[PDB]
This record gives sequence, C-alpha cells and structure tokens, in this order.
Amino acid sequence: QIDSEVDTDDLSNFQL
Amino acid sequence: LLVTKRDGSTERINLDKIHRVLDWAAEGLHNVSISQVELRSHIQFYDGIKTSDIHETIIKAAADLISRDAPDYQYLAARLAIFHLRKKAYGQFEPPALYDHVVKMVEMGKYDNHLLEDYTEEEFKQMDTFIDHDRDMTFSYAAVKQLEGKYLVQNRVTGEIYESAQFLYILVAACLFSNYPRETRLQYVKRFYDAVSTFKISLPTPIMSGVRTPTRQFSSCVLIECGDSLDSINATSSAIVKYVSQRAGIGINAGRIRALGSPIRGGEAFHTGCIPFYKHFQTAVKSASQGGVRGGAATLFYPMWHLEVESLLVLKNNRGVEGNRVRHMDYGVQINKLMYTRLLKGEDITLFSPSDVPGLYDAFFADQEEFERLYTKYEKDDSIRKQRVKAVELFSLMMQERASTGRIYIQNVDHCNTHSPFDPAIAPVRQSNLCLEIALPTKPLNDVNDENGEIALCTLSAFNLGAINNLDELEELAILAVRALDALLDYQDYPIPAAKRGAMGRRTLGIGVINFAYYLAKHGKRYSDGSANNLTHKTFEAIQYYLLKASNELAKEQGACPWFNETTYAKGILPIDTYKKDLDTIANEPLHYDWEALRESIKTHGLRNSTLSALMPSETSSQISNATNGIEPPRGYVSIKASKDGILRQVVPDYEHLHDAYELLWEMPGNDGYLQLVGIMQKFIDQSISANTNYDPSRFPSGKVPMQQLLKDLLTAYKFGVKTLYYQNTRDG
Ligand SMILES: Cc1cn([C@H]2C[C@H](O)[C@@H](COP(=O)(O)OP(=O)(O)OP(=O)(O)O)O2)c(=O)[nH]c1=O
Ligand SMILES: Nc1nc2c(ncn2[C@@H]2O[C@H](COP(=O)(O)OP(=O)(O)O)[C@@H](O)[C@H]2O)c(=O)[nH]1
Repeated sequence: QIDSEVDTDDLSNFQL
Repeated sequence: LLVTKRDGSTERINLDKIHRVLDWAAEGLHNVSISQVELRSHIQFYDGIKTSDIHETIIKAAADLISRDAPDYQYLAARLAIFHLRKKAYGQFEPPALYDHVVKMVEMGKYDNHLLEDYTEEEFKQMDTFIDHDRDMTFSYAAVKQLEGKYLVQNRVTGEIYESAQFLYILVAACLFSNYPRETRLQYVKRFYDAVSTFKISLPTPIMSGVRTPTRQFSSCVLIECGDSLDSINATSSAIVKYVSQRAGIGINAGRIRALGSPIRGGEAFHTGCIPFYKHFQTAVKSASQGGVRGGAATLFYPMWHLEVESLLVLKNNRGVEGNRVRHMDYGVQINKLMYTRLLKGEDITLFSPSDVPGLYDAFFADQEEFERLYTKYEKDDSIRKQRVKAVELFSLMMQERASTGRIYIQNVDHCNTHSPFDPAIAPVRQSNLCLEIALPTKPLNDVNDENGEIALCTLSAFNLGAINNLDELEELAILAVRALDALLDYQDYPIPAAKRGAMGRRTLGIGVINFAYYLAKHGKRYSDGSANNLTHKTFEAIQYYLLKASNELAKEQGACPWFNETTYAKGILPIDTYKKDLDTIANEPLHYDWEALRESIKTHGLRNSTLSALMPSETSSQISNATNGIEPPRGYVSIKASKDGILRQVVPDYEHLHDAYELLWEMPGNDGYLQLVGIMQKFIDQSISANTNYDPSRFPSGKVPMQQLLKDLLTAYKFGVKTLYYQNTRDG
C-alpha cells in the first residue's frame, strides 16, 4: 500500500 | 521383508547394508542422527518394495530434517542422493573411466562427437587423473536436486540419468579449451575444472547443461532495438520468435515507434499507436511457451518523454480494458538528469513523439548538453505536437505503477553513457535486458537477415566470493573465466546475422558475483549502516582489475575484438575515470592495483572483449554451490522450494557460526545502505547491476509506503551513479 503525498519543497534541495 | 530389484527379482531385506550407506554419508557431518533417519524411513517399508524406492525414502527422510538447527542434513541427504545417482548411471558407486564414459555417450548420441576427434585417448586418460569424484560429497541437497533436475545429461522420457557432476565439469572444460595449443591445452583444462568443481567459478544454466552435448545454442541474453518502421517492426518481431524458441531472455528497445495519431505516409493514414505493436512483441516473446505464459521473458524500454508515456506506464496494471493492456511483459522507463531536475524544481515535463523532434532521441543517450539544447528549443517551437504534464504527477504515476506491480523498471540513460566502456558518439547504450543488468550498443534491423543491424548478446558467469581465501585468488579465476567464455563465443550458433555481428565485433562478456551476503557476513559487515562501503570498494576493484588483465592478456595472444575502436577503453579511458563523483563522499578506500600500468597495456594491445563485468541475479547457479544469490541479502536463514519429490530446504552457508552476522532482507531499516553499495560497485562494473528496492508496509504509519520515500530513494540511486533499477519488493505482511 502506498501513500501518494509528494512534498516538492522537500525534494527541491536534493543535489543530483 | 522382501525387496524387489531393477530386473524385477526378489531378494531378502538387508537392513545392515542400508545402515552402512547412512553411516558413510554422515561421515564428517555434525548434529545429524542416523537413527532418526532410520526410524522415519523403515516404517514406510513393505514386502516387495523396489530397491529404488528404498533409496528415495531414506533420501526424503534426511531431506525432511533440514533446518537452521541442523543444516548438515542438507549434506546427509545430498550424499545419499549422489550415491543413488551413481548407481543409477553406472550401476555401482564408482564412476567408470572418463574415456569409456565418453565413448559410450557419443555412441548413444548424448555427447558431441567432436570430443573424440578433438582429444586423444591418452589425453582423456590424463584428464581422468584430474577428476576428483569425492567432490560430489560436497553438494547440498538443494544443489543435487538442481543438478538432477536440469544439468545432468538424461533421458527426459524414460527418466534415465547418464552422468555425474564431475564428468559434467571436466567435459565442459574440455570443450571450452579444445582449440588451445597442445602445449597449454590440458593445463588450462585442469585449472578450469578445479575452479568450477570447487565452486570458485559459477557458470550459467545453459552452459552447464549443454556444453559437451550435440547442441550449440547457449545464448541467454539478446538485446533488440526496433526502428520506427513496419519493416523494422517485422524484423524485430521475427528476431524475437527465433530467439524465444531457444530460451533467450530478450531486451527490446521500442522507444522510436511513433505515437498514436501521428501521420502515416503523409495524411493518408494516422498511426494506430505502440500498444498494438507492443502486443505483437509480447506474442513473439511467448511464441514458444506452454499455453502462452510460461518461459520466454522480455523487458521493453522507452523514453520518459514519449507522447504515450501515461498509457505505457500502466500496461501491466491488473485493472483495465483488454485492448489497452499488455500485462505479460516487464517495462523499463528511461530517465536522464533533466527529467529529475524538473521534478526537484516542481516544473512540467514536455511529452513528444520521437518522429517529430529531429535529433532529440539520439541526444538523450549520447549528449546531455545537446539534449537540453534541443529539448528546450522544441518546447517553445509551436509547430511541434506536444503535451505538458506535471513532473510530480508523472513520477508518481510511474512510481505508483512500479510499487503496485513491482515490475516497472528505471534506466538512467545519462549514467549509462557518461560512465561506460563505449563511446556514445559511435556506439551509445540505449536500452538494457530482461533483468536490467546488461547494457550494450544496438542497431535496428530492416529485415530479419539485415547484415547492417546489431543485436546485443551477452555471455555470463560469476565468481563465488565465499570460496576464495584472499582477493589475489581472482587473478587465476579471471584468466579461466575470460578464456573459457571467449572460447564459447566462437563455439555457439547464431540464428540471426545481426546477432553474430555484435558478438564477433565486440565479443562482450558479463561476469558477476554470487555469495556477496555470506562474504559480508564472514567479514563482520552489514548492508544498511555503511560498514561495508570500503570493503566493497576494495573487493570490486580487485574483480575489475583482474578481469581487464585477463581480457588484455587474451588480446595479446589472440587479437582484440574487431570493433575495439568503438570503446572508451580504446582511448585510454577507464571505469575509475568516469564514475559518479558523489561516490567519493561515501567511501574512502584507496585503489590497491596498478591501474596506470593497465591503462597503457589496454591502449597498446587492446581488449579481446569490449565489456567484461555485469552483476546479475542468480537462483539456480547459487543453489548448486549453496551460496547467497548474486549480491542480495537472504530473505531468511532457510529457503523453502516445492518439488515433485517433496519440500526442498536449504540453509544459508555456515549458519552455525554466522547466524548473528547475517543481515536478513527485512531487517534493513531502509534502502540507503544497499543503494550506496550498488553505487560503489558501479564505479568498476562495465555494464550494470540488477539493483532491487525493498519496502515494508509495517515500518510506515498506517501501513502505507509514502510516495515521498519512493521518490527520495529514486533520487539517491541517481546521485550515486546507479544506472538501472530492477524489481521493487514489497512485503507480504
Ligand atoms: C503504413 C502504416 C504504418 N504505420 C506506422 C508504424 C510504423 O512505426 C510507422 C512507419 O512505418 P512505415 O510506414 O512503413 O515507414 P516509412 O518509412 O514508410 O514511413 P513514413 O510514413 O514516414 O514514410 O508508421 C501504421 O501505424 N499504419 C500504417 O498503415
Ligand atoms: N538461466 C537462465 N538465464 C536466463 C533465462 N532467460 C534469460 N536469462 C538470462 O540469464 C540471466 C539470469 O542470470 P543467470 O546467472 O543466468 O541465472 P541462473 O543461472 O538461472 O540462476 C538474465 O540476466 C537473462 O539475461 C532462462 O530461462 N534461464
């Protein structure tokens, strides 16, 4: 089971 | 108690003889009770019971006691099994002389006749002195079941087994090094035989059952790229039918096929979509399957920006109209840095049909600068048909589908070309295989026999990390592994011109590892806390170093592969020069081997093989050597498998002393540790790795895996240079 809740403000800092 | 024999003749029961065999089998094992086994099997005996049935009964008896608390039953059962198989093939425990055996088998049409032409009777006598039949006593019950089930030469109708393990091993070696100069031929044969008979090197299921027999079909992996044309669509389809009839896993790139609604011939026709063709590939794949489901597998790749991506992403969804579902094929979504950046910034992703954006598709694999240039250009160009979607939506749609089916794979195309053995300008890597670990260049066909096309093939094998004392043992092992598999490329048959082209041109190999988990266990390291990073770095440097040494030595002897000039290796570039720099922050182990000496030698004498390493899953090979599968952590201490004879149990290697050392799959708190180890491994691997991602519902609030977590792990993998991602396991609890 998955909870489809994405926080784009939290992911934005990530450095690829 | 009367006993019936093979000719159907009656003798009196001899309980002391039985006990002797049990005693024999038990020699050296700990915690196994012979009485316990006798009690359980004697109660099922009856007047006039055939002798074979007595053997089966005691075997099973032993087998049913396998457990974590008494793992040596695995061997008690095994030895009993071996004993029974010996008598079943040779009519006694002691195997016949190699020469006599081979002569008999050749006459029966069970072994290739070249064996007798290629070696003299004196040479077979010499080979017999290498064999150690007592090595049969080192297998585990599970392993003997596999051997008897799909490796040993036998009559499938009558149920007769004609050989034993040690003849298999010696003859495989014999065949693979048959074209070697007489001065070194038998030296190599003995060394290879020791390697494989003492479980240091693992060979794929096809080689293990075929080499020595009359067949020549040993290909298990074929990568096919399909162009945007009815001729190419037909070619691809024809190619798949030929290959799935022979048991090869197929990797299909169908990303160029134009989108639904697109114009055909001008404005006289309007495309039907890819779905229809995808369904045609699926039937080709399943064309040689019992009923139409069993065996013949394939993974189909496509870009994330394709115009039909939303319909492609839900093809295996188990809820939908039959005309929009292609459920019996796995899919691999292809992503690159730009796509991830749109996600992080919360921007949109633009979807295009490959036919409408000149240069974009190629740029996607071979030049990220050019891809960004073209991509932004075409976004603003109003004449191009496009569609905009929210990056968060597309990523979640994709991840939701990957979560629910477990089979929606990812492929980071940029990583596959910026850190690889090939020059992207000449021979880019545009897809993977069935299990997402192979990554070889491909060219579309215009006809089945088109000689200008290229179908990738890969020969595999693996090193058993639990069977080596120190890492310098890998020098000998790499020599044997590379030489034997290179010989195989000239031995086997090629049904399609284009596949021969790639194999003879680039001579690509894929050697990987099994028993990683055990290896980490005995060195007191785990997967999840970062404690194995440096050991993994040290270990994978050795493997890649010695493999390149072996291949390089072979090129000196026999010439580099024809198309060696299309590799990055040809330009003096090495795995250690192009890896993802983020890796430096999670591992500090130094290089221990002379890479610069090797750099020069590669440049000068080249490589026999364009690619040497690739980390693949393994179930069946690992079973034969009682080893943890590939690089994955065990799911538990004991493995249970179903069989016609009964329940097959296998206890992880050295459970007795390492039970607390192991780190079981569901014990890890997350994927970070494991993802870092895959990253470290990818520094040195030519191809790719079959990485898994694992999630346990009961570790999350309300038993639901957050999309946040799924996206976070995706990004982490990208950050440490992971090229592909295979299965996603969700727990059933
Ligand atoms: C002729 C035709 C082609 N196709 C599709 C499938 C193929 O991917 C694609 C092209 O195959 P073809 O049409 O044979 O290729 P072509 O070189 O003739 O193409 P073009 O029309 O640009 O000149 O079009 C249909 O879907 N329906 C049709 O009736
Ligand atoms: N053994 C085997 N390999 C296959 C088959 N179909 C495809 N393959 C290829 O074999 C690889 C699996 O690893 P391998 O070591 O061969 O597995 P194992 O020997 O069966 O445990 C995949 O990457 C495929 O490309 C098949 O039916 N059997």
